[PDB]
Amino acid sequence: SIEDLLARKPKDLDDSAVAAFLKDKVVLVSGAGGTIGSELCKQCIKFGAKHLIMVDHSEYNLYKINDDLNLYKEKITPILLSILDKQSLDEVLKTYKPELILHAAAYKHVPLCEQNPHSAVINNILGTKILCDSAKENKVAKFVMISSDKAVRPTNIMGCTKRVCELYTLSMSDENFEVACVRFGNVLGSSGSVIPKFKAQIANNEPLTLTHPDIVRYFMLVAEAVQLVLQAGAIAKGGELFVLDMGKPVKIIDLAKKMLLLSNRNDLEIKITGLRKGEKLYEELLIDENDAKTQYESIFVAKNEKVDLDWLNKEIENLQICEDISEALLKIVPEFKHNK
Amino acid sequence: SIEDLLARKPKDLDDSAVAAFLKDKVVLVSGAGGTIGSELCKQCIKFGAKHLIMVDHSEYNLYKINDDLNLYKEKITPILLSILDKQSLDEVLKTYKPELILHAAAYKHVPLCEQNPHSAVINNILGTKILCDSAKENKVAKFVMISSDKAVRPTNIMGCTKRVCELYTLSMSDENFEVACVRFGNVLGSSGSVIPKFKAQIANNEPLTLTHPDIVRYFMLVAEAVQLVLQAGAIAKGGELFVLDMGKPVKIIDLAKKMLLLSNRNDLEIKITGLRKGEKLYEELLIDENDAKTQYESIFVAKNEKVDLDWLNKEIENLQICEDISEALLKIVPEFKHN
Ligand SMILES: NC(=O)c1ccc[n+]([C@@H]2O[C@H](COP(=O)([O-])OP(=O)(O)OC[C@H]3O[C@@H](n4cnc5c(N)ncnc54)[C@H](O)[C@@H]3O)[C@@H](O)[C@H]2O)c1
Ligand SMILES: NC(=O)c1ccc[n+]([C@@H]2O[C@H](COP(=O)([O-])OP(=O)(O)OC[C@H]3O[C@@H](n4cnc5c(N)ncnc54)[C@H](O)[C@@H]3O)[C@@H](O)[C@H]2O)c1
Ligand SMILES: O=c1ccn([C@@H]2O[C@H](COP(=O)(O)OP(=O)(O)O)[C@@H](O)[C@H]2O)c(=O)[nH]1
Ligand SMILES: O=c1ccn([C@@H]2O[C@H](COP(=O)(O)OP(=O)(O)O)[C@@H](O)[C@H]2O)c(=O)[nH]1
Ligand code: NA
Ligand code: NA
Ligand code: NA
Ligand code: NA
Repeated sequence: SIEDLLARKPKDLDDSAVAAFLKDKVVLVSGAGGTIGSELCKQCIKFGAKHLIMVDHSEYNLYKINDDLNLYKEKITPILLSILDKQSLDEVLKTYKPELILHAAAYKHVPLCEQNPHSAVINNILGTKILCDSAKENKVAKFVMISSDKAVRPTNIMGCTKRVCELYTLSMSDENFEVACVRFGNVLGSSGSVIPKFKAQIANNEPLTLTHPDIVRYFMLVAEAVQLVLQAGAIAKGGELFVLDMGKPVKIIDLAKKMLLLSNRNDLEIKITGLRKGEKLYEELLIDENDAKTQYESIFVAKNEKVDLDWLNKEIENLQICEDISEALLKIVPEFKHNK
Repeated sequence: SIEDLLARKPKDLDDSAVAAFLKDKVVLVSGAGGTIGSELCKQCIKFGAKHLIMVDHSEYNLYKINDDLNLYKEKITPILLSILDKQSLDEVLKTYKPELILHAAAYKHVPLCEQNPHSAVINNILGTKILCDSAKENKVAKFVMISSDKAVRPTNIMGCTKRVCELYTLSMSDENFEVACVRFGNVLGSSGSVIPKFKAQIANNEPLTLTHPDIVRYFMLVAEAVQLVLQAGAIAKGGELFVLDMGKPVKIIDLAKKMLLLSNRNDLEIKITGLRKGEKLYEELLIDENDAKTQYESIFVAKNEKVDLDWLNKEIENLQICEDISEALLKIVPEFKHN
């Protein structure tokens, strides 16, 4: 399949390192039923977590990961909950006392977030603030947030909200509460992504819709990305912004063309539809030449400075009441260049 | 297919009646990306709505229905929102001024709601209260809520929450704000349901897991149930609790056996796993012999009395903070017999 062809096959996957990090821990995964969250759940079981707390606001998604892990039902707890509900979230943290939170709950679709920028701010920034604050207050030892190459020099509301989340979480890290963020690019076959869209077009004998002939993304298999996230969490001392080596860029036109060749469906045309608001032709390359090496060739540490939380909390209040969210986000993230 | 065999094929589908009800309306669908919500969206387009406002808190589900309807993109607005967010929901209603709300946003899984009863109360009862209140304040003309046979003499948290939602919405109905609730049974192949589960077990060479050899449900195709919901909505004058004729009961063991037969995997076993907390062996038959007929053989009107809204609002405030949710629900719904 094209998945196999575009897998990274990282040479530095380290099962025993992840087992050492997770064995007998109580771990809470937010967004547990999502593409990334579900794989985080599966790997928590694989690598020996004692008790997995699965938090998701989407009932089908929660149902499905809980069903997927039914052989391990005695050590998993499905919590149907939005992380915006601080009071209920606090009760969950007190009840189960997780030692690690893996935070994979967010809205990620660039077009939808352009159309719903207030909801993007509330779900992404306020949700992350509530979950991180509750974690620190309830003495969770370590907190790892999933981030995106879209957070790097963002051109869209979504990516900018994720950058604010990096700033907030990293600024909360201290010697009692270790936070790390891990940035990576596209996961092959993820919810609502290009590969399932192309599959559904080819099945239904429809032309493939390509945004631009030159567009490029970086790709990894979900199991590869998630295990590297966990390796990064395992080595983190707190305050690190990690970045993954995604390998070679893939032109989406070559992706489309290969899917057609593999489906034996060269009868179909590829139609160009146009670059959408907020959308990059080439996402940013994640690893900077001055980033720090780790013991894993696929994982580097990027520079980040803490911001003052009094300032950032005030800006996060402003985001909730302001007339112009794009303008308000630019106050927090000076590198934001909104592609309207 | 198993779906074809169990379809109701109601003889009283009426496309022109639904078109007359929906043509050139601004319609908002809550839960727009869900199994029922998505079909409501599709039918709103089919039957001539001017503008469809799609509200859903699940990004993939919203993404998917918006994509499914991409040929109609100029007439649809995807709103990524929980109906619990009153301030933002009010802004949406004030902006788009829908004349009809079709309310299909809820949590429905009986086991998950037994395990998360506070979330079932908040999402189902408070969400419905927020949406219904906002609708009435923003002069929405008509409000139609999807309900369930699980709401009838409920034995589980989920179904009891739905019954409270009926009582609330129907009690809000008045001369200017017409409410209808429509009860029906299982939709064939809905999200997270038995047919997809059995398909996945067969595909992975696994025994089918059957709750109880005698268990039965009533079934309809989603397009059938939704079109009948819309016919009921069209005829509603306000205050009606409608029920659909689901046809004959289906034993889930027969469903399981037919799926094995249809897949030529009679090699697979059917394992009995047991009745779950809150679960009924036979759901209630929806049509009572004293229900009123309508012009559609498939739609009847059940008796319902309004409750005092001051009392019910107080009870709903308590449900949000109480430790004894099962007991508290029993005070609101005296017919609740929690299994
Ligand atoms: N999919 C990718 O290619 C990719 C790549 C790199 C980074 N990421 C990042 O990973 C994160 C998740 O991506 P995904 O692909 O898993 O998306 P997803 O939508 O499949 O998963 C997110 C999950 O979080 C849940 N959720 C959302 N908001 C919530 C809330 N308030 N409370 C509780 N649960 C909530 C959702 O229901 C869903 O199950 C995003 O921030 C995204 O930018 C994704
Ligand atoms: N067999 C059936 O599926 C069936 C039969 C009869 C009645 N019903 C009733 O119909 C309703 C929906 O069932 P379904 O099968 O479509 O379930 P579903 O989970 O597929 O759809 C519900 C949709 O509502 C959304 N949603 C949930 N809470 C929300 C919130 N607070 N704000 C915004 N969006 C929200 C979800 O994301 C989802 O897309 C439930 O009350 C159910 O009991 C279902
Ligand atoms: O119908 C589509 C959907 C996506 N893409 C492109 O494929 C890549 C991956 O898009 P996806 O939605 O999968 O994720 P994103 O990169 O926005 O997170 C991007 O370059 C898109 O422009 C495309 O050509 N056609
Ligand atoms: O793995 C399963 C799942 C469901 N059921 C039964 O199938 C029927 C339909 O269950 P579903 O989850 O589809 O919907 P529900 O009736 O709970 O809304 C009920 O009698 C369930 O007990 C079953 O026997 N095995
Ligand atoms: Na999966
Ligand atoms: Na469990
Ligand atoms: Na007709
Ligand atoms: Na569908």
